[PDB]
Amino acid sequence: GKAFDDGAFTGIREINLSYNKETAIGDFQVVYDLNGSPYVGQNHSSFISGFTPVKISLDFPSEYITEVSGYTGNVSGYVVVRSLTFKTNKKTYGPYGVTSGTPFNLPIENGLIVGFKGSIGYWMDYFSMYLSL
Amino acid sequence: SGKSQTVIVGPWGAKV
Ligand SMILES: CO[C@H]1O[C@H](CO)[C@H](O)[C@H](O)[C@H]1O
Repeated sequence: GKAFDDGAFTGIREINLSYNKETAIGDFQVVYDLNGSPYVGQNHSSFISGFTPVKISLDFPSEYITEVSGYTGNVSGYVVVRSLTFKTNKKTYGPYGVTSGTPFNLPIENGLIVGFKGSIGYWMDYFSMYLSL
Repeated sequence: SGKSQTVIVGPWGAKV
């Protein structure tokens, strides 16, 4: 797949991603906060089409992500991220995609998520998060 | 060396 790396910012304003109910997660793109002003991150598109778009718009800065969780699984012989759920201090967004395979979850007790990096081919291959105070 | 750094967790999904 095609690797990407957004880098670190000062916060998160909007997350936009797409999924498919039979396969996994496709496109991924995020609007970050850069010192009090919006910042449009590059858009990480999938190599194929057919996904459903989802827009998650946080009420920044009073609302922020407090737990990220999902499922990773085997699709067409490849290991990919199959589901994704974002829970904040106000509401939960998810799950999106198939909830099947091996689950992972990252609850934050103190700190913030300020950046993302990963890789997408047909589906999102893997990803990592940037943490901070 | 002149670039700031931050902690990073993952990846989750395919290896390497
Ligand atoms: C069908 O293969 C394409 O997508 C898969 C799954 O996302 C892998 O990323 C692979 O590297 C890429 O060529």
